[PDB]
Amino acid sequence: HHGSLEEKIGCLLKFSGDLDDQTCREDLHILFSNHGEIKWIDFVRGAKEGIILFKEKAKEALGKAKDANNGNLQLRNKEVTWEVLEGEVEKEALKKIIEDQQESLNKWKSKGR
Repeated sequence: HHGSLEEKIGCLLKFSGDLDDQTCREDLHILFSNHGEIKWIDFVRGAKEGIILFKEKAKEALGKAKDANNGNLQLRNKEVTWEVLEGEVEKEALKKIIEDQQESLNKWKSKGR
């Protein structure tokens, strides 16, 4: 056989711990470059952590960059540690991340299509 079809996607990772309030996503998103760039970050006001899906794979850039040292990646290089959730928990956040960005971008047309 030699073939994998189990179907297990997970391009979103989350981090929790010391979180900053002024830092910006542009600064941390650039740090994950050269090893998985960030595609989007969803943080809830008053939350204790945050999730970030990458353009190539959060589990890849997060577990790869998270592994670069101890195995837990910190956010902003000294703030929150991120770890990929499970198929059930990783997906629950993946869907919420889409609904959050869909409302942040908004659409102006009403023409149809």
